[PDB]
Amino acid sequence: SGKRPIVANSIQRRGKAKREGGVGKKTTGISKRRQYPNLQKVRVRVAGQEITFRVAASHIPKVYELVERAKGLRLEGLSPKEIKKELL
RNA sequence: UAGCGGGCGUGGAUCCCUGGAUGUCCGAAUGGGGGAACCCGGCCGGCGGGAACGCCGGUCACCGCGCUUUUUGCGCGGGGGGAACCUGGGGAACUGAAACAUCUCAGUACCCAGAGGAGAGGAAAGAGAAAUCGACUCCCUGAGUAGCGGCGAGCGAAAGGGGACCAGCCUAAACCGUCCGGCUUGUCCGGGCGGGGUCGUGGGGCCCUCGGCAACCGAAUCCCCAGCCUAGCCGAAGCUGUUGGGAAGCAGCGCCAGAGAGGGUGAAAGCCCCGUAGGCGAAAGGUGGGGGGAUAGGUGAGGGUACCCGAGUACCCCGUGGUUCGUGGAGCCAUGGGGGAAUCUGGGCGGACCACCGCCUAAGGCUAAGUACUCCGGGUGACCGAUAGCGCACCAGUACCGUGAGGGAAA
RNA sequence: GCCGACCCGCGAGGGCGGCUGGAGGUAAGGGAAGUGCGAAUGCCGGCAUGAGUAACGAUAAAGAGGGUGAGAAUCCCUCUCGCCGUAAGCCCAAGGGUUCCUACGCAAUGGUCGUCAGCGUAGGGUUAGGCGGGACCUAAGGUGAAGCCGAAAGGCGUAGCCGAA
RNA sequence: GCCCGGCCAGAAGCGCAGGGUGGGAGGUAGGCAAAUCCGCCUCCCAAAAGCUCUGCGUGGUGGGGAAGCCCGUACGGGUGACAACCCCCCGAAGCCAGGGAGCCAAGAAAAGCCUCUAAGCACAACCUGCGGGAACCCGUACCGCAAACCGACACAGGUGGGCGGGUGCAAGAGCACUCAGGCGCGCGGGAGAACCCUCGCCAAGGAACUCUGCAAGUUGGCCCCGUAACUUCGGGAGAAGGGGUGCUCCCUGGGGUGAUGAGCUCCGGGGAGCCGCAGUGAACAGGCUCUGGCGACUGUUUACCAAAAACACAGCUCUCUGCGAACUCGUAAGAGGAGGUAUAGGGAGCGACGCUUGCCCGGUGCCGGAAGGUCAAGGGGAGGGGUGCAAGCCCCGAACCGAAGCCCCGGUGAACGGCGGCCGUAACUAUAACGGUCCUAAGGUAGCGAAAUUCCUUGUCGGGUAAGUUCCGACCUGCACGAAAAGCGUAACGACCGGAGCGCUGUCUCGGCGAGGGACCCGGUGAAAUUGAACUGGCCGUGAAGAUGCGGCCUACCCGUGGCAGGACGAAAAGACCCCGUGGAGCUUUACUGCAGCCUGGUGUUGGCUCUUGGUCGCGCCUGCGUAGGAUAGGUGGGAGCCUGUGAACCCCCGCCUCCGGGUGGGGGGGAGGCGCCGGUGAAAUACCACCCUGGCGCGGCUGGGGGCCUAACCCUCGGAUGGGGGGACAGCGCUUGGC
RNA sequence: CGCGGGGUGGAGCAGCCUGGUAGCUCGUCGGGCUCAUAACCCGAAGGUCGUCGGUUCAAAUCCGGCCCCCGCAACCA
Ligand SMILES: [Mg+2]
Ligand SMILES: [Mg+2]
Ligand SMILES: [Mg+2]
Ligand SMILES: [Mg+2]
Ligand SMILES: [Mg+2]
Ligand SMILES: [Mg+2]
Ligand SMILES: [Mg+2]
Ligand SMILES: [Mg+2]
Ligand SMILES: [Mg+2]
Ligand SMILES: [Mg+2]
Ligand SMILES: [Mg+2]
Ligand SMILES: [Mg+2]
Ligand SMILES: [Mg+2]
Ligand SMILES: [Mg+2]
Ligand SMILES: [Mg+2]
Ligand SMILES: [Mg+2]
Ligand SMILES: [Mg+2]
Ligand SMILES: [Mg+2]
Ligand SMILES: [Mg+2]
Ligand SMILES: [Mg+2]
Ligand SMILES: [Mg+2]
Ligand SMILES: [Mg+2]
Ligand SMILES: [Mg+2]
Ligand SMILES: [Mg+2]
Ligand SMILES: [Mg+2]
Ligand SMILES: [Mg+2]
Ligand SMILES: [Mg+2]
Ligand SMILES: [Mg+2]
Ligand SMILES: [Mg+2]
Ligand SMILES: [Mg+2]
Ligand SMILES: [Mg+2]
Ligand SMILES: [Mg+2]
Ligand SMILES: [Mg+2]
Ligand SMILES: [Mg+2]
Ligand SMILES: [Mg+2]
Ligand SMILES: [Mg+2]
Ligand SMILES: [Mg+2]
Ligand SMILES: [Mg+2]
Ligand SMILES: [Mg+2]
Ligand SMILES: [Mg+2]
Ligand SMILES: [Mg+2]
Ligand SMILES: [Mg+2]
Ligand SMILES: [Mg+2]
Ligand SMILES: [Mg+2]
Ligand SMILES: [Mg+2]
Ligand SMILES: [Mg+2]
Ligand SMILES: [Mg+2]
Ligand SMILES: [Mg+2]
Ligand SMILES: [Mg+2]
Ligand SMILES: [Mg+2]
Ligand SMILES: [Mg+2]
Ligand SMILES: [Mg+2]
Ligand SMILES: [Mg+2]
Ligand SMILES: [Mg+2]
Ligand SMILES: [Mg+2]
Ligand SMILES: [Mg+2]
Ligand SMILES: [Mg+2]
Ligand SMILES: [Mg+2]
Ligand SMILES: [Mg+2]
Ligand SMILES: [Mg+2]
Ligand SMILES: [Mg+2]
Ligand SMILES: [Mg+2]
Ligand SMILES: [Mg+2]
Ligand SMILES: [Mg+2]
Ligand SMILES: [Mg+2]
Ligand SMILES: [Mg+2]
Ligand SMILES: [Mg+2]
Ligand SMILES: [Mg+2]
Ligand SMILES: [Mg+2]
Ligand SMILES: [Mg+2]
Ligand SMILES: [Mg+2]
Ligand SMILES: [Mg+2]
Ligand SMILES: [Mg+2]
Ligand SMILES: [Mg+2]
Ligand SMILES: [Mg+2]
Ligand SMILES: [Mg+2]
Ligand SMILES: [Mg+2]
Ligand SMILES: [Mg+2]
Ligand SMILES: [Mg+2]
Ligand SMILES: [Mg+2]
Ligand SMILES: [Mg+2]
Ligand SMILES: [Mg+2]
Ligand SMILES: [Mg+2]
Ligand SMILES: [Mg+2]
Ligand SMILES: [Mg+2]
Ligand SMILES: [Mg+2]
Ligand SMILES: [Mg+2]
Ligand SMILES: [Mg+2]
Ligand SMILES: [Mg+2]
Ligand SMILES: [Mg+2]
Ligand SMILES: [Mg+2]
Ligand SMILES: [Mg+2]
Ligand SMILES: [Mg+2]
Ligand SMILES: [Mg+2]
Ligand SMILES: [Mg+2]
Ligand SMILES: [Mg+2]
Ligand SMILES: [Mg+2]
Ligand SMILES: [Mg+2]
Ligand SMILES: [Mg+2]
Ligand SMILES: [Mg+2]
Ligand SMILES: [Mg+2]
Ligand SMILES: [Mg+2]
Ligand SMILES: [Mg+2]
Ligand SMILES: [Mg+2]
Ligand SMILES: [Mg+2]
Ligand SMILES: [Mg+2]
Ligand SMILES: [Mg+2]
Ligand SMILES: [Mg+2]
Ligand SMILES: [Mg+2]
Ligand SMILES: [Mg+2]
Ligand SMILES: [Mg+2]
Ligand SMILES: [Mg+2]
Ligand SMILES: [Mg+2]
Ligand SMILES: [Mg+2]
Ligand SMILES: [Mg+2]
Ligand SMILES: [Mg+2]
Ligand SMILES: [Mg+2]
Ligand SMILES: [Mg+2]
Ligand SMILES: [Mg+2]
Ligand SMILES: [Mg+2]
Ligand SMILES: [Mg+2]
Ligand SMILES: [Mg+2]
Ligand SMILES: [Mg+2]
Ligand SMILES: [Mg+2]
Ligand SMILES: [Mg+2]
Ligand SMILES: [Mg+2]
Ligand SMILES: [Mg+2]
Ligand SMILES: [Mg+2]
Ligand SMILES: [Mg+2]
Ligand SMILES: [Mg+2]
Ligand SMILES: [Mg+2]
Ligand SMILES: [Mg+2]
Ligand SMILES: [Mg+2]
Ligand SMILES: [Mg+2]
Ligand SMILES: [Mg+2]
Ligand SMILES: [Mg+2]
Ligand SMILES: [Mg+2]
Ligand SMILES: [Mg+2]
Ligand SMILES: [Mg+2]
Ligand SMILES: [Mg+2]
Ligand SMILES: [Mg+2]
Ligand SMILES: [Mg+2]
Ligand SMILES: [Mg+2]
Ligand SMILES: [Mg+2]
Ligand SMILES: [Mg+2]
Ligand SMILES: [Mg+2]
Ligand SMILES: [Mg+2]
Ligand SMILES: [Mg+2]
Ligand SMILES: [Mg+2]
Ligand SMILES: [Mg+2]
Ligand SMILES: [Mg+2]
Ligand SMILES: [Mg+2]
Ligand SMILES: [Mg+2]
Ligand SMILES: [Mg+2]
Ligand SMILES: [Mg+2]
Ligand SMILES: [Mg+2]
Ligand SMILES: [Mg+2]
Ligand SMILES: [Mg+2]
Ligand SMILES: [Mg+2]
Ligand SMILES: [Mg+2]
Ligand SMILES: [Mg+2]
Ligand SMILES: [Mg+2]
Ligand SMILES: [Mg+2]
Ligand SMILES: [Mg+2]
Ligand SMILES: [Mg+2]
Ligand SMILES: [Mg+2]
Ligand SMILES: [Mg+2]
Ligand SMILES: [Mg+2]
Ligand SMILES: [Mg+2]
Ligand SMILES: [Mg+2]
Ligand SMILES: [Mg+2]
Ligand SMILES: [Mg+2]
Ligand SMILES: [Mg+2]
Ligand SMILES: [Mg+2]
Ligand SMILES: [Mg+2]
Ligand SMILES: [Mg+2]
Ligand SMILES: [Mg+2]
Ligand SMILES: [Mg+2]
Ligand SMILES: [Mg+2]
Ligand SMILES: [Mg+2]
Ligand SMILES: [Mg+2]
Ligand SMILES: [Mg+2]
Ligand SMILES: [Mg+2]
Ligand SMILES: [Mg+2]
Ligand SMILES: [Mg+2]
Ligand SMILES: [Mg+2]
Ligand SMILES: [Mg+2]
Ligand SMILES: [Mg+2]
Ligand SMILES: [Mg+2]
Ligand SMILES: [Mg+2]
Ligand SMILES: [Mg+2]
Ligand SMILES: [Mg+2]
Ligand SMILES: [Mg+2]
Ligand SMILES: [Mg+2]
Ligand SMILES: [Mg+2]
Ligand SMILES: [Mg+2]
Ligand SMILES: [Mg+2]
Ligand SMILES: [Mg+2]
Ligand SMILES: [Mg+2]
Ligand SMILES: [Mg+2]
Ligand SMILES: [Mg+2]
Ligand SMILES: [Mg+2]
Ligand SMILES: [Mg+2]
Ligand SMILES: [Mg+2]
Ligand SMILES: [Mg+2]
Ligand SMILES: [Mg+2]
Ligand SMILES: [Mg+2]
Ligand SMILES: [Mg+2]
Ligand SMILES: [Mg+2]
Ligand SMILES: [Mg+2]
Ligand SMILES: [Mg+2]
Ligand SMILES: [Mg+2]
Ligand SMILES: [Mg+2]
Ligand SMILES: [Mg+2]
Ligand SMILES: [Mg+2]
Ligand SMILES: [Mg+2]
Ligand SMILES: [Mg+2]
Ligand SMILES: [Mg+2]
Ligand SMILES: [Mg+2]
Ligand SMILES: [Mg+2]
Ligand SMILES: [Mg+2]
Ligand SMILES: [Mg+2]
Ligand SMILES: [Mg+2]
Ligand SMILES: [Mg+2]
Ligand SMILES: [Mg+2]
Ligand SMILES: [Mg+2]
Ligand SMILES: [Mg+2]
Ligand SMILES: [Mg+2]
Ligand SMILES: [Mg+2]
Ligand SMILES: [Mg+2]
Ligand SMILES: [Mg+2]
Ligand SMILES: [Mg+2]
Ligand SMILES: [Mg+2]
Ligand SMILES: [Mg+2]
Ligand SMILES: [Mg+2]
Ligand SMILES: [Mg+2]
Ligand SMILES: [Mg+2]
Ligand SMILES: [Mg+2]
Ligand SMILES: [Mg+2]
Ligand SMILES: [Mg+2]
Ligand SMILES: [Mg+2]
Ligand SMILES: [Mg+2]
Ligand SMILES: [Mg+2]
Ligand SMILES: [Mg+2]
Ligand SMILES: [Mg+2]
Ligand SMILES: [Mg+2]
Ligand SMILES: [Mg+2]
Ligand SMILES: [Mg+2]
Ligand SMILES: [Mg+2]
Ligand SMILES: [Mg+2]
Ligand SMILES: [Mg+2]
Ligand SMILES: [Mg+2]
Ligand SMILES: [Mg+2]
Ligand SMILES: [Mg+2]
Ligand SMILES: [Mg+2]
Ligand SMILES: [Mg+2]
Ligand SMILES: [Mg+2]
Ligand SMILES: [Mg+2]
Ligand SMILES: [Mg+2]
Ligand SMILES: [Mg+2]
Ligand SMILES: [Mg+2]
Ligand SMILES: [Mg+2]
Ligand SMILES: [Mg+2]
Ligand SMILES: [Mg+2]
Ligand SMILES: [Mg+2]
Ligand SMILES: [Mg+2]
Ligand SMILES: [Mg+2]
Ligand SMILES: [Mg+2]
Ligand SMILES: [Mg+2]
Ligand SMILES: [Mg+2]
Ligand SMILES: [Mg+2]
Ligand SMILES: [Mg+2]
Ligand SMILES: [Mg+2]
Ligand SMILES: [Mg+2]
Ligand SMILES: [Mg+2]
Ligand SMILES: [Mg+2]
Ligand SMILES: [Mg+2]
Ligand SMILES: [Mg+2]
Ligand SMILES: [Mg+2]
Ligand SMILES: [Mg+2]
Ligand SMILES: [Mg+2]
Ligand SMILES: [Mg+2]
Ligand SMILES: [Mg+2]
């Protein structure tokens, strides 16, 4: 999948194989395929309870930056789901 | 739709239009189950002697959002369908290349998600050579041009010009006030609300000097009206003879015409009937900027300081998509992976790259009109006339065939 | 539309006359096309040939009297004969869906006939606290809060729920 | 005497027959303890009854109740009884039912039910009994082995469970006949031709038939006698070959029920007779033997032409896999493997069992190999280029460092596979144990052999027959056997294929007669493929080369009915063969190109500590052994003097390198020199100093490799975890690089 | 096409490093020992160390061009 602040989905874009020179010519052989986002689990505490974020490495910090603003946010009550949701 | 058998209507029925009422059961189907149209319940209330049974009324699915002191709840919303049109996510092959693999068919068929009477796009980090144009969309042209291409098959733009339409806006950030939480009291750390602000003649913030504004703009938001729509109404002018089963034909004389469209009437009718020309009409519902009113908004000039101007973004590299561009000298737009800034002496672009000269302000969002379609209503055809025309003129998506998806007549 | 021995044209056709038909037709001159059929094992429909031919669906088998009736080898009744009898009898389940019973009826259906029928028309008929099933239980399996996964559609799946010969 | 019938249900109670069950006391650390229940430990008692549950019988009482006759469409109503309603016997696979024994392949769940306690409650609630009351929804016709369901149809097909009587036969659900009940299959009537179907019989012969004894026939059940090779000792065996079987009377043995018996009933043994052609008098009802091949065997298969020698099989070997297993499906989550753990699981081959399974590792595969060679991105950056006045920006790019793979070095055959050619020789002839030579990775071993393999071929010899392209036995010039695509054998088994013999036969010589169902005639109903049109003959020619249709000649009144099948190049299917098309599809591989998959370097996720080592830049300090000349002078240059005060020529102890001669640098000290000399002289020359090369060491910056430790990401796991344990910066996953 | 390292006696090869060494092995000849044959031992003949130029006192050794061979990688309208 892709979920989280990352935004990033999984783009399907083809890889095309070539034999050649480039300074004599260059020919081909092509087909479809998909690239994935570097998703990664990210644990973090925030208030009570743990909480996790299947997110790309490219936005891992954004999570900790996101927890920073959460501390200043008056929040509580058992709700791991609602935590994450309220965490924007 | 006649028959048996009974009724109603000028105290104005049937009928037409508008609004309301009732609407078993299934179906997004929503109390639960389920082999759709069936079965079984919780809670509150009612009925039957009514505890046991049964019926009746109300209520109870799930998800999102905002509250709610949390709990339990309350409120707003969603769900499914739609002929084609629209956007997006995925996305073939036959075929063409007279084989075939790049390429083609094609981002087509189709699958999926979503939107609406439209959808999309849209206020330049644009175009590209004029120191020029000034959102977007659609038509003509430019143009089969530029160019792409096993430079094969074949594909194929844009600027500009002629037209349709015409509209422009809101934010984020600095900065000020407030509330809540935090510490190590600071124009402080975070969060919510309001004020402030919104741009390329670069703008804004904060300071100093002048109106300390009446004014002038003004809606895409409201409200009133015209108008139109969903029933209707008025509407000119001909008689005699004659043949005929039947006059509208034939013969004589006559009239109307803003009406001599058409249909019907036993045959061929301007004047027989319904109409036609031209006029009139709504208690009720829908529509309504075309006109009018109102509000929401919105606006000046210098000087100073260097506070702010959208980040894993720009930018570079790797792998790709889009474009006329098939790796090509390959920019530009987009982005899966890696490295990774600055805030206007800042950044992007004008086809590698560098200098010069110019253009434009990315990383937030909204916007009517011109455009597409035809389930539905009307009008018209050098359109068919029952083997035609929709598959169906008719009791047809039926009969019948198939486990099913599905096929599908005749009349 | 049917007919002609007639007229005109080289011909494709045109015209005339007679009969049928019963409500439309469209000169000269021009315009536009779904415009001419004998063959496509063409398409649809009708009708022929084979032909009064093959066949009438198990070689378990018939006969007679009486009755009904427009009509009887075929319907009813009686007697005689034959056939099945781990069935060719009897009772459940599934599937079928009024074929059940009563009366009336023979156009069609019945491979002949038909007065008969599983056929036509009308009327009636299916009664449960104890049978079966549900207001009980679970199986495979299905579904599926929670959870996990997937471009979308969706896949996996705990509790629960559904599911019986 | 014949014929008809001589029962059904039933609460309590009673009785017969079974099912289930230990009782009491104490202790308790388990049943995610809450328990007085369960479990576990201990003691005592009876060890059986008691208790509980079911079946069967009985049981107040209720129900039913035949033949025959009269009336009768149907259908029953009476008669018809006041009906009788009892005894014995056989006896289930069903009941008592969770009965019993043995066996291995080890045989659902949940609720009801009972018990225990929690919350809670105890004015409740729960249990037993009694009274009064309450008890909804759906199905319910009819068909249902078939005319009502599935097959387009009143279709000779298909469709799961139960009852399914009597008699006879070894027994039975078999076969024959028959109850109850049901039916005579929805066209008939005649005829008694050919021909076809189904059936019976046949003189003499008896496989001569034929590809083949195809088919048919022979035999059949039960009892007794009797029975070979071979064998894995189970078999072969129903071997083979024979005898008996009916009825009658007499004598007689055993079991069951009852009572030890009468009767009933089951199983027999002995003797004497009787009749027929024939006694399991009809119907179920093996013909037999020898000998090869193949496959061990039961089993499986091409629904609709193949049932086999094919598949499978128990078993043998190879190989993968240490568990989050390998492998399989899935994009993933996951699932299978397996709730299994190397005596397990996956893949492959061979295919009971017996005796065996030889040589070749050169190529191919797979396995091992810290060297080396080649190699991608990436690192590096000598050097080069574009542009600008410039600081810069941009680009190209060598050396060197980079993984799998490939090369290379080995191993490996129950891994793919392979397992020779020529010439000569033994006082007959023939042959060749022996030899020569060429090539190979190695040259086919055992055993088998004109074979399910043998082309020549009907090889040759023997056997069998009168006669044998087949069959068996044997030779071996094996076109073209051969050892787990196993080799050679093997008892038993086979709707397997080959050869023979006995018995018996219409297979035949060789046909005949008879029966029924059709064909034929009459009445009723009434198709089909096919069809250019037809007024459709023979011969000999002719013609696209095979004429009813052309020519010549011959022949032939018109129309049919039953038959035959030579022609109409008959009907059917736009040839399945062949070719063609720059057709199609399935399959193969060291065809091409790709994709999945897997391997792999870099990098993100990715962190802490420490040791070691390399590249490179910089700074410091060092090593450098040819003449003469005075040196045994790393390269070069200035340079007369100058340097030793940053204190001279120069004396003892330590570190390091080594060409063993010495260089050089650390701890205390001496005292003013060192070298130079055009002389001398070498390519160029000696003070000191400076830069520089060859390699080394120390310090620092950028940067790469390797080892160990750690934990906190990440993965696994643990009766909740904010956590403990395990792995661990690996793995997994994103992007990218090469390879298979 | 670029990159990498080779040529030395009759044959194979060290020495190249970093300058003062041409060696080894078999082969050929003589001799020693021997049934024979090798083994062993002694001695010996034989190389501008590819070519032409270059630095050097002195190289095959360091340098430049080139001849030829071997190998590496790439391309092939
Ligand atoms: Mg993903
Ligand atoms: Mg991203
Ligand atoms: Mg994309
Ligand atoms: Mg690629
Ligand atoms: Mg290619
Ligand atoms: Mg993490
Ligand atoms: Mg964690
Ligand atoms: Mg990061
Ligand atoms: Mg990053
Ligand atoms: Mg970030
Ligand atoms: Mg809470
Ligand atoms: Mg909330
Ligand atoms: Mg009416
Ligand atoms: Mg009145
Ligand atoms: Mg009225
Ligand atoms: Mg109502
Ligand atoms: Mg609701
Ligand atoms: Mg239902
Ligand atoms: Mg009452
Ligand atoms: Mg009540
Ligand atoms: Mg109700
Ligand atoms: Mg949701
Ligand atoms: Mg609010
Ligand atoms: Mg609350
Ligand atoms: Mg709370
Ligand atoms: Mg609402
Ligand atoms: Mg519609
Ligand atoms: Mg084309
Ligand atoms: Mg073509
Ligand atoms: Mg082709
Ligand atoms: Mg395209
Ligand atoms: Mg598109
Ligand atoms: Mg959606
Ligand atoms: Mg919508
Ligand atoms: Mg709208
Ligand atoms: Mg658009
Ligand atoms: Mg210019
Ligand atoms: Mg312009
Ligand atoms: Mg502008
Ligand atoms: Mg546009
Ligand atoms: Mg348009
Ligand atoms: Mg236009
Ligand atoms: Mg060209
Ligand atoms: Mg071409
Ligand atoms: Mg327009
Ligand atoms: Mg217009
Ligand atoms: Mg607080
Ligand atoms: Mg803050
Ligand atoms: Mg406006
Ligand atoms: Mg109206
Ligand atoms: Mg008027
Ligand atoms: Mg008058
Ligand atoms: Mg008139
Ligand atoms: Mg007239
Ligand atoms: Mg007229
Ligand atoms: Mg007219
Ligand atoms: Mg008219
Ligand atoms: Mg008007
Ligand atoms: Mg009106
Ligand atoms: Mg009103
Ligand atoms: Mg309306
Ligand atoms: Mg309207
Ligand atoms: Mg107005
Ligand atoms: Mg105002
Ligand atoms: Mg930032
Ligand atoms: Mg920022
Ligand atoms: Mg971003
Ligand atoms: Mg790359
Ligand atoms: Mg190209
Ligand atoms: Mg392209
Ligand atoms: Mg090009
Ligand atoms: Mg550029
Ligand atoms: Mg990116
Ligand atoms: Mg900057
Ligand atoms: Mg850009
Ligand atoms: Mg530009
Ligand atoms: Mg470039
Ligand atoms: Mg621009
Ligand atoms: Mg933003
Ligand atoms: Mg019609
Ligand atoms: Mg239609
Ligand atoms: Mg049609
Ligand atoms: Mg219609
Ligand atoms: Mg209807
Ligand atoms: Mg209709
Ligand atoms: Mg049709
Ligand atoms: Mg005439
Ligand atoms: Mg005439
Ligand atoms: Mg003419
Ligand atoms: Mg006309
Ligand atoms: Mg014309
Ligand atoms: Mg046409
Ligand atoms: Mg034709
Ligand atoms: Mg028709
Ligand atoms: Mg018709
Ligand atoms: Mg006809
Ligand atoms: Mg006929
Ligand atoms: Mg006849
Ligand atoms: Mg018939
Ligand atoms: Mg028939
Ligand atoms: Mg009579
Ligand atoms: Mg009559
Ligand atoms: Mg009959
Ligand atoms: Mg049976
Ligand atoms: Mg039925
Ligand atoms: Mg039915
Ligand atoms: Mg009839
Ligand atoms: Mg009839
Ligand atoms: Mg009929
Ligand atoms: Mg029939
Ligand atoms: Mg009759
Ligand atoms: Mg009658
Ligand atoms: Mg009735
Ligand atoms: Mg049942
Ligand atoms: Mg109830
Ligand atoms: Mg996608
Ligand atoms: Mg799961
Ligand atoms: Mg799960
Ligand atoms: Mg009797
Ligand atoms: Mg214990
Ligand atoms: Mg417990
Ligand atoms: Mg305890
Ligand atoms: Mg107790
Ligand atoms: Mg005791
Ligand atoms: Mg007792
Ligand atoms: Mg007792
Ligand atoms: Mg009981
Ligand atoms: Mg009786
Ligand atoms: Mg009587
Ligand atoms: Mg009578
Ligand atoms: Mg009676
Ligand atoms: Mg009596
Ligand atoms: Mg007695
Ligand atoms: Mg038994
Ligand atoms: Mg039992
Ligand atoms: Mg038991
Ligand atoms: Mg068990
Ligand atoms: Mg108990
Ligand atoms: Mg209490
Ligand atoms: Mg009841
Ligand atoms: Mg109920
Ligand atoms: Mg129901
Ligand atoms: Mg019933
Ligand atoms: Mg049957
Ligand atoms: Mg059957
Ligand atoms: Mg039936
Ligand atoms: Mg039926
Ligand atoms: Mg029948
Ligand atoms: Mg059949
Ligand atoms: Mg069936
Ligand atoms: Mg069944
Ligand atoms: Mg009986
Ligand atoms: Mg028997
Ligand atoms: Mg028997
Ligand atoms: Mg017996
Ligand atoms: Mg018997
Ligand atoms: Mg039968
Ligand atoms: Mg007759
Ligand atoms: Mg006869
Ligand atoms: Mg006869
Ligand atoms: Mg027979
Ligand atoms: Mg006989
Ligand atoms: Mg004989
Ligand atoms: Mg023969
Ligand atoms: Mg045969
Ligand atoms: Mg034969
Ligand atoms: Mg025989
Ligand atoms: Mg014997
Ligand atoms: Mg013997
Ligand atoms: Mg034994
Ligand atoms: Mg035997
Ligand atoms: Mg004997
Ligand atoms: Mg007898
Ligand atoms: Mg005895
Ligand atoms: Mg017997
Ligand atoms: Mg017999
Ligand atoms: Mg037998
Ligand atoms: Mg037999
Ligand atoms: Mg015999
Ligand atoms: Mg014998
Ligand atoms: Mg054989
Ligand atoms: Mg065997
Ligand atoms: Mg076997
Ligand atoms: Mg067996
Ligand atoms: Mg068997
Ligand atoms: Mg088949
Ligand atoms: Mg056959
Ligand atoms: Mg068989
Ligand atoms: Mg076989
Ligand atoms: Mg098979
Ligand atoms: Mg074995
Ligand atoms: Mg393996
Ligand atoms: Mg593991
Ligand atoms: Mg584990
Ligand atoms: Mg398991
Ligand atoms: Mg196992
Ligand atoms: Mg051997
Ligand atoms: Mg050997
Ligand atoms: Mg090998
Ligand atoms: Mg080897
Ligand atoms: Mg292999
Ligand atoms: Mg190496
Ligand atoms: Mg350089
Ligand atoms: Mg240069
Ligand atoms: Mg730059
Ligand atoms: Mg590496
Ligand atoms: Mg190689
Ligand atoms: Mg093997
Ligand atoms: Mg080989
Ligand atoms: Mg053999
Ligand atoms: Mg032989
Ligand atoms: Mg032979
Ligand atoms: Mg064989
Ligand atoms: Mg054979
Ligand atoms: Mg052979
Ligand atoms: Mg030959
Ligand atoms: Mg041959
Ligand atoms: Mg032969
Ligand atoms: Mg032969
Ligand atoms: Mg012979
Ligand atoms: Mg002989
Ligand atoms: Mg031999
Ligand atoms: Mg020979
Ligand atoms: Mg052979
Ligand atoms: Mg052999
Ligand atoms: Mg045996
Ligand atoms: Mg067999
Ligand atoms: Mg004999
Ligand atoms: Mg004869
Ligand atoms: Mg006979
Ligand atoms: Mg006859
Ligand atoms: Mg002749
Ligand atoms: Mg001719
Ligand atoms: Mg001929
Ligand atoms: Mg002629
Ligand atoms: Mg003739
Ligand atoms: Mg005749
Ligand atoms: Mg013939
Ligand atoms: Mg052939
Ligand atoms: Mg052809
Ligand atoms: Mg052709
Ligand atoms: Mg070709
Ligand atoms: Mg061609
Ligand atoms: Mg083709
Ligand atoms: Mg290959
Ligand atoms: Mg290969
Ligand atoms: Mg592919
Ligand atoms: Mg180092
Ligand atoms: Mg010298
Ligand atoms: Mg010297
Ligand atoms: Mg000298
Ligand atoms: Mg010396
Ligand atoms: Mg020295
Ligand atoms: Mg020196
Ligand atoms: Mg001294
Ligand atoms: Mg010391
Ligand atoms: Mg010394
Ligand atoms: Mg010293
Ligand atoms: Mg000292
Ligand atoms: Mg002293
Ligand atoms: Mg001293
Ligand atoms: Mg000199
Ligand atoms: Mg000096
Ligand atoms: Mg100096
Ligand atoms: Mg130098
Ligand atoms: Mg350092
Ligand atoms: Mg655990
Ligand atoms: Mg925590
Ligand atoms: Mg992951
Ligand atoms: Mg391989
Ligand atoms: Mg390989
Ligand atoms: Mg090149
Ligand atoms: Mg070249
Ligand atoms: Mg070259
Ligand atoms: Mg190299
Ligand atoms: Mg020599
Ligand atoms: Mg020798
Ligand atoms: Mg020389
Ligand atoms: Mg020399
Ligand atoms: Mg020379
Ligand atoms: Mg190389
Ligand atoms: Mg090249
Ligand atoms: Mg080449």
